[PDB]
This record gives sequence, structure tokens and C-alpha cells, in this order.
Amino acid sequence: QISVRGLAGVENVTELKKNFNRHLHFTLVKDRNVATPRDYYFALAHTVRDHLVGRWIRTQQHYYEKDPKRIYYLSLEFYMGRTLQNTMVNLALENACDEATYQLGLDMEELEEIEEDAGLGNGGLGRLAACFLDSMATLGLAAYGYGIRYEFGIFNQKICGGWQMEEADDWLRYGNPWEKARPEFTLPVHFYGRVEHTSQGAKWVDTQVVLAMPYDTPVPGYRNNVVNTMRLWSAKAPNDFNLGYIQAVLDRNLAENISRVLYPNDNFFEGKELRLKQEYFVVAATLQDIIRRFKSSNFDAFPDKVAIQLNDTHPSLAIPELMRVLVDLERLDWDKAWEVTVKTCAYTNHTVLPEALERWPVHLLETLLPRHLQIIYEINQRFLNRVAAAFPGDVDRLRRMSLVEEGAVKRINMAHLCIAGSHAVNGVARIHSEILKKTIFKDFYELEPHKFQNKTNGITPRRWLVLCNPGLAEIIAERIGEEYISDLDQLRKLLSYVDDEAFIRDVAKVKQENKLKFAAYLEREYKVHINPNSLFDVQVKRIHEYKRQLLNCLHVITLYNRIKKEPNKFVVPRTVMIGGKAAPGYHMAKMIIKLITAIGDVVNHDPVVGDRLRVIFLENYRVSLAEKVIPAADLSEQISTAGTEASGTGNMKFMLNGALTIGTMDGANVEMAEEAGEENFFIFGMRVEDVDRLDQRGYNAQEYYDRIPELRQIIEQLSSGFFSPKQPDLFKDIVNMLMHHDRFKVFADYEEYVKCQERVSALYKNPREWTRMVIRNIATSGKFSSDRTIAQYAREIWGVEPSRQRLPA
Ligand SMILES: O=C(/C=C/c1ccc(O)c(O)c1)O[C@@H]1C[C@](O)(C(=O)O)C[C@H](O)[C@@H]1O
Ligand SMILES: *Cc1c(COP(=O)(O)O)cnc(C)c1O
Repeated sequence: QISVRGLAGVENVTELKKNFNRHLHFTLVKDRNVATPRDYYFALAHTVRDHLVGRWIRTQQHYYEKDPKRIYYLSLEFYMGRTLQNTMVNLALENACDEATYQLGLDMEELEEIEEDAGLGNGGLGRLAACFLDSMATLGLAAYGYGIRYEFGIFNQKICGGWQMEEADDWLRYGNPWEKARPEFTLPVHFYGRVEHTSQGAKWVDTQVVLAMPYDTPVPGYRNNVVNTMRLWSAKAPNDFNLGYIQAVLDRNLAENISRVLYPNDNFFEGKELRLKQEYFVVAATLQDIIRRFKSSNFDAFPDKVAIQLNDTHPSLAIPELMRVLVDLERLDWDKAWEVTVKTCAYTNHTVLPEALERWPVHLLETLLPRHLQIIYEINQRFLNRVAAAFPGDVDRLRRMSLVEEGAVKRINMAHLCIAGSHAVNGVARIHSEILKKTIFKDFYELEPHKFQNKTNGITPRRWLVLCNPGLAEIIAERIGEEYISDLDQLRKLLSYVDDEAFIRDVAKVKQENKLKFAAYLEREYKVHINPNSLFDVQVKRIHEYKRQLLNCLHVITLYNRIKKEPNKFVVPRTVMIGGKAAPGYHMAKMIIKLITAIGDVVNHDPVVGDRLRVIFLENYRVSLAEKVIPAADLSEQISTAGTEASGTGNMKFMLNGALTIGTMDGANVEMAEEAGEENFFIFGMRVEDVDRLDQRGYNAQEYYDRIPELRQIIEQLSSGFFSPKQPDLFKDIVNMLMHHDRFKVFADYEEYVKCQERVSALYKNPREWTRMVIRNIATSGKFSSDRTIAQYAREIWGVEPSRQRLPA
């Protein structure tokens, strides 16, 4: 029906129909009379997968024959979402599959909704890994994503009586048609044991063995016939494990628990043994695979054929594991092995919050990984000898830079290990990378300035425009053609349409159509009744104090109080939508969800407010829900305290999809404003330097309460039970934190936020000028393609040239 979805040729549709029927009969063992909607989805998925396999086999052969440098992207999280539609998009099959399914009496969009998200990540870090795989394949790089096949991904969120409840995400229950088990590449991973020194060096002995079984998933590039691999490891017990008899067999579960569940902690490090086991498991299995593939081409060439990218410190044990293999097993001298290791590894940092840094207790590493601890101590001693020679007498610098932190419990600082053992260290937006050089890693920058880089984050325009917003993709394609989908800078050409009355109308119509469709989805799945003429004000992301959902809540209560004070005054109607998951042990984040729902309970049932203000908590925010809500948004809330959000990527998704942004000068917001023009962004609040100045004097929240009567009224409403009438003190923890212990200075940005929100409302009353500003944002969003990001990694870190040429079909 629309050009960006491809051709529906006669031969193609006919063939798709016959293969669909073949899978329904032979694969699923059903006839049309007893087939359930789930059967139809599986028949379709198997049909589409059949089109990947020839290209997958041919791509992997091509890499064997050409022998390029291989890129290994190591991550504990891959937040992939659904695969069916993405696969159709990248193989240009969407219109054909639509027509084929239509002709069988089926609605393809309905079948798409049956697929489970692959929710193998928490938020931004996991999704960046998924966007990166898509871009690496689209740029023709010989790239592999390596992680863990968690049996249970991020929990499904239910809201009961306004409180978050967690339930298990049993995403594999019905099977996964995209993965291929590769039991023949099963490898042993070792734990515990002890170290014996011999004439022939050290030996790690008396270990427990767990098997790592790989499952491969295809990663198709955009219309270029490249299909790369994501390899995920699953834990299996050996067959003699513990071998009364019954209990020995049941105890196999202890080994297999390694790959059972994703830790749901976004930004709060816990030193749990099971998590450490996951980290080593993924590293040890992956490195054996890497070395195997390298041997089937002398270790001096290893960094010419291999790059390893560490997605945060979670796979940081790759550094001492590579040293262990090179020294203990291959018998390279230390200095040679270290040179190879450093030249092979690179590290990406994703946060500056100190509570998110991995600092493992020494006693844990000593029991679990005794040889690795010895290697780490040796790395540290040699590293500090270099620091001492560069900065003689600077004894305090030696303690600050050490990998080993002294204290009540000794710990290993994993970030310090990653810097020491990597040839490149990068942050994820310009301001963040600057902050790394000036503050937390200043000592390391002074020692080795050349290591430190920036690579500003991006998002894939396949998932985040073509897939989720085909209406927008099409009206763009009508004027500038299709090339922009793999070269997003071509969106700049849209600036010449900013005064085009037809283009203005089309852009605004697409937003309206997306809003209507989203409003309908709300009514159907969640019984909720919104006004699609209102401004859609959305904040979706994980719930954390630094992201300041609480600041949004204060604004919502302010509008409510203004309405109550002057009920017969006109106000621009809003639907305020907030969604996101809280980590199960994070009490304050759970209290914030309850506050949002309790505000909703008052505001949504006040007859004086009417349809002028609605507050909705979007349950179970995940990749598939992001694809629905983001195209429907008018206003994107990106309101973290300056200095706390390393980059953000939700921000970029909203910009691409025709929302305007209200935000602080934080993370990538800075670069987004710079690209669009500050006049086309709603910027407010303290800059990083203002936060610094306040810290030096001391933040006193009382001063703001004392000086702003509107803020004082809200705090008194919260305290006295206005929003919790049956439990008057329900929110006293929230009040106490804001008044006495707020690390993120919510009150300090309140006045400027409210004023800036009044300017947003003023512009929304003038649809033509609203839409013109939107066009200026979409037109300048090209920098934020993950294709640009990956090209920079490839050239500046990995030493490989991207390619846009097709492989033969
Ligand atoms: O998602 C994470 C961290 C996850 C994490 C930390 C510690 C753990 O122990 C853990 O299990 C997870 O950071 C993201 C990264 C980001 O989306 C990006 O570059 O992609 C940029 C954002 O600003 C955001 O802060
Ligand atoms: C993009 C995305 C995120 C990251 O959003 P931020 O606003 O950058 O934290 C988190 N969760 C999901 C499901 C996403 O798609």
C-alpha cells in the first residue's frame, strides 16, 4: 500500500502463500479448522525466516573466504524487542507478506502482536547494543554480538492498586523460531579450584565445570543481503555432575541457574555471586570461540584480526581472561601478552553515578576465580610502577589510580581495570566524555591522554522510523526519495520544505493519525479514555531519582492547582503520560510510581478539570510499547539533572518522530539542540556549572519552599494526605527526601521548568508554527543515526572501513 514497504509482485505473493501453508501443515501440524492465531504467527515467522537462511549461510562463508578483521561486541544485555517486522523491513518483504496474508484472510498486524519481546536488557545500554547490531550489519562489518540467553528477561510489570507488581517474563514458553541451537560448539567454563605453581608456570586445578551451549540469532542488514550473528550462551551441567541419585540429577539446576534470569538493576551495583558467575561465563565462552575462529585463519597478528568491545565493565573479566589464556595456556611471556590484550580491547563507559560502578569484593574473586585475582594484582603492580615513574612522589595519585581499593572490605575497581587494559576508552556523548576527562577519570587522562575518545550515541532509523512510523517515512520519501533510510543526513533536505503548505499539512496529519491509533490502543487493551486533541506530554524511561519523574509530577500538580484556582480560564489541554519500570529493590522508585497513579486518581475524576488534564501511567514499558507511543508524542520530557544522564537515546527517538523536546542541557540533549538550533528546543534549568556552584555552597531545599508559594502548596498537599486520603502519611518518605536529602535538586529547577512549560503551551496553540518547529527538528536529526556512530567506532577504534555495497542475493 505504501512505497517504503516494498513491492508486492505476483510471483512473490504466490510463493509466500504456498510456503505459509506448507509451514502450517508440516511445521505446526495443523489444518485451517483448528489453527489458532498463534499458529498463524508461527507459520508467518517460519516463512520469513526461510528468506534469511541463504543470505546467512552466504555471509558467513564470505567472511571465511575474505578473512576480514572481526568485531566482537560483548554485552550482558541485548534489548532486541520483536524480530518479525524488523526482518521484513530489512529484506524488503513487508508489502508482499501483507498482501499474502490478506489473501489468506488474515491481518498481519494482528499476527505481529502475538510475538513476545526479546527483553534481554533493562534500558538504554541494552537497547544501544541492539541498535548497534543493526547498524553493523547495514554497514557490512564482520561483527558478532555475544551475550547470555536468559531464560527470563526483564520482568513484566503489572500495576495493582497503583503499586508495581513483578511477574516472570517467560518469553521462551511457546518457542523462539528465530534462534538456532548450535550444541556442537558447546564449550567448558571453569569455576572455583585453586592455583598450583610448577616449573611450567601456573595451573588452575580442581575446578567445577559448567558447559556453555550457543544459540545463534540472525541479524539482517538493511537491504544489502548481509546477515550477521548474535550468539547467546546458555548454561548446561555436565552429565556426570554430582555423579542420592535423584538429588544429584535435581542439583543440575544449580549449574543451569547461571543463565536463568536477567538482573533487573539499572544503576545500583550489588556484589552478588550469581551475577559474577554470569559475567565470567559470558567472557570465558566467548573468548574460546574467538581464539578458535582466529586459529582457523602466532598471536602478534591477533589485534589485526580481532577487536573486542566491552559494553561497560560488565564483561571486564575479558582482560584478565585473555591474559590467562595467552600466558598460562599459549605460553606467551607477560609483556607480549599484555601488548596483544591492550591492542585488542576497548571500553565504553555508560554512567558517572558512583553507585553504578562495579567494585567486586576481593574475597569473592579469590574463591570463584583465584587465577584471575592473581593476574589482576600483577596488572595493578605493573600499572602503578608506570604511574610512579610518570608522577614521582605523588603517593595520593597511586592510591586513587590503584585497581585495588583499600577499606573495610578490599575491592577491585573494574573501571580502573578496563582503562589500564584497553587502547581506547569512550563516553557516549560529548558532555559525558568531557566529564570523564575532567572528573572521575582525570588521573587516567593525564597519564594516557590518547586513550580517551567520544562516540556520541545514536538509534537505528530502521526500527525507530520506518518500522514504527511508516506514515512519516512515506511523506518524507515522497519528497526526497528512499536513500535517507541508510544515510540519515539526507533529512537536511527537508529544510527546504519548512514553508511548504502541503508538507506542513502532511506532517501534522501523520501525527494526528498516530495519536488516534494510540488513543484507540489505550481504550482496547487498557480500558482508558483520552482526548486525542490534547497535547501528548510523554516521559518514558526507567524510573530513577536522577531522571526526575518527580519534577514532572510537581508540574502536573501545579497545572491541576491552577485549574482549581481559575476553573473558567482557558488552558491548553494535556494528556500527561509517564511510564517505566522500577528495579524491584528500589523503594523510592516504587513510591514514585505510586505517587503518579495517586495523582491520576485525583485529577482524572475531578469534574471541574473535565477533559483539560489527564494523567496516565503506561504499564509495562518495553521496546514494543515504545514503538507505539513515541510516534504519538507531541512533547518529549528529557529532564535529568545536568551531569547525570550520560547520553540518553529515548531523546533521539522522539526527535526523529516529530515531537518537540523539553529538557536540560544534559547528555545528548546538548548536541540535539546544537543541531536543531536552541531556538527550536525548549531548554531550561541549571547547566553543569550551576549544579557545581550549588554543591560548593550547599544545596538547601528549604530556601525554595520558603520563596515559591506554589511549590509550598504542593508539598503541603503531599504531607497532609490530599493525594492519599485513606493513608495520610503514605508519601512522607518522598517529602522528606525532597526537603532534606535530594541529590538531584528537584526544587532548584522547578521555577524555570514551569515557565518553560508555559512557552510550550503557547506554541501548541499555533499549530502551523508548532509543525514548522517540528520540521526543523526532524530535518536535523541525521547526526543521531547509529550508522554514524558505528562508522566512527569502526574508523577511530576498530581500524576497519565500513561498506555500503550489497552482497549478491
Ligand atoms: O543503561 C545504562 C546502565 C545500565 C546498567 C548499569 C549498571 C549495572 O550494574 C547494570 O546491570 C546496568 O546506562 C544508559 C546507557 C545509555 O543508554 C547508552 O549509552 O546506551 C545512555 C544513558 O544515559 C543511560 O544511563
Ligand atoms: C530507548 C529506550 C530506553 C532508553 O531511554 P532513555 O530515555 O534514553 O533512558 C529504555 N527503554 C526502552 C524500552 C527503550 O526503547
